[PDB]
Amino acid sequence: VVEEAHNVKVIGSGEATIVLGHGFGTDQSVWKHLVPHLVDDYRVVLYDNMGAGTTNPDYFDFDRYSNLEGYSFDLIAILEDLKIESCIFVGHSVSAMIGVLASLNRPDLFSKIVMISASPRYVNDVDYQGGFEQEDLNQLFEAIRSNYKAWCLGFAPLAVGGDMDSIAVQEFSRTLFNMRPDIALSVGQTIFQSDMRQILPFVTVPCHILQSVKDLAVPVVVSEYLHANLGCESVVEVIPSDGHLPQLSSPDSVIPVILRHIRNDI
Repeated sequence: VVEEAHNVKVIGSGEATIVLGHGFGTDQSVWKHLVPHLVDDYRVVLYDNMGAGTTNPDYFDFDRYSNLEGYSFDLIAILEDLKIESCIFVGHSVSAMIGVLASLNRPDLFSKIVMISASPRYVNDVDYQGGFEQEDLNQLFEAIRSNYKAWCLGFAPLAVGGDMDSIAVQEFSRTLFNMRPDIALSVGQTIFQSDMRQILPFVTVPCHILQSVKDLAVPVVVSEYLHANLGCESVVEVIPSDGHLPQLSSPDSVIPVILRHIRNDI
């Protein structure tokens, strides 16, 4: 039931397990360039977030997913269903915070978290640069509500970065448009208005903080904030790449960095 609902894939065998969680607007396909490099050394677990366009909209519980905790409960549920005692969790964008939240409730289930395009807060305040002013998010939400198709086409090149006519830009606008308009809007508001800064000192699981040097949703200062405030042992690596989904758009420069962080401990 959980396997089906979240399009769970298990590739490989053995104790050494790796779980990949995707960000907003995409699905497990964001991991296509990474997965080939993991299958020989790990049992690889892929799953889709409830609300992804690949999931049944009838299962999207608005109250359950009003806080990022709903997604954390789902992750723990997938780990328990698969009888996973321990894993390396790689979290892209929102999944990095979902992984961190899951590690608070279940530190036993994670030996390390590798974050990609992570942020605990997108909204700026006079002493915190998250990358977005509330007035701009208000305009972003109204554009999602006004015409979802036109928003997807406009937003995908900006979020992916690089050339506007690339395969990755085309892939992302398709996965964004796969979302049901009302779920996409509700999830967008939930993530963009989230605040995970207060939970950072309480993390015990080692964190590897990776991001593109140019990321529409993640200023470089966010990786330093996470590194300074996470209570766990952490390491930062700012990649010379452009884009929020760099594992998909710039694999040649991003995949080697991710592998180093998965393969080597702090």
